[PDB]
Amino acid sequence: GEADCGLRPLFEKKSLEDKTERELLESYI
Amino acid sequence: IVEGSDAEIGMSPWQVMLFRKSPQELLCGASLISDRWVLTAAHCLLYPPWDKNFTENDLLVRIGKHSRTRYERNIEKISMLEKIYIHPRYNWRENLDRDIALMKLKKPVAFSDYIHPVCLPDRETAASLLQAGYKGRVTGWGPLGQPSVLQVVNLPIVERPVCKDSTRIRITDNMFCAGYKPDEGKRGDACEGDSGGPFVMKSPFNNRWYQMGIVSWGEGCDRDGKYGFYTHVFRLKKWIQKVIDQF
Ligand SMILES: *[C@@H]1O[C@H](CO)[C@@H](O)[C@H](O)[C@H]1NC(C)=O
Repeated sequence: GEADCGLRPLFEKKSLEDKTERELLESYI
Repeated sequence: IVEGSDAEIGMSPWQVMLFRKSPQELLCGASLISDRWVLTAAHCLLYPPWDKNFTENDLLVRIGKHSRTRYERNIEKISMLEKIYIHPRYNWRENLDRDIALMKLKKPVAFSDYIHPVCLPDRETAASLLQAGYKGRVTGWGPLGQPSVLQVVNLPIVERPVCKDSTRIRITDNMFCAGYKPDEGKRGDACEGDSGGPFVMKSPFNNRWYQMGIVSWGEGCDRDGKYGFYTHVFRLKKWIQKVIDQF
């Protein structure tokens, strides 16, 4: 709860991207 | 979730589901912020006009789930509740201001590939991510035919003035709204059963997911031209910390 928070074992922890996360990051203008 | 797509396995490992014990029914979404603490909407636990006033023993949470109906052997965990804390200033009569509750698990849940906590935002993350047009993500098993697996939508935060004109309710700075305009750039949305669930955002600066909002009130998957409202988690962060430190 805060050290490892927000880093998904099956995504960030593996350098894997989910299918729609780009849509979020692209939105940050 | 309406107009979403299928979430991937492990994509939302802080997703927690609130159930009524008896009879078994899915009440709300919720989120995992540590091995013992679960954040949700107050209206998921206390809503007097609908005779809703749950104690701990009325409820359970299931964590690490993906398929609504399939039992996920060695993946999913079930937990009972030690204590429920609803914000003392939660305004159920008028506008659901401060629609926030915390739930303490009887026993710590073990983290795994499928169960993992989301971050609470810090000031800098609130200041830079919480902008009109920036997109967040909502996940859930709200009715829109009902989801087989966990559904995901990504929704833009709406400008405060557009939020204000969208409803007759007296909105407050403790809430924000999100959704696509009645025009069209998609038409996704959280629904009734997604309430309590997290509105998350990913930080480009550090690659972490932060819970910026809690899905507030919804009825059906129909908001009649309106936008869903979200409890502003950073503004209620001191309260969250106060409850956790004392209890
Ligand atoms: C809900 O139930 C508890 C326990 O019986 C009671 O103390 C409380 O007054 C109720 N609260 C509301 C707002 O109805």
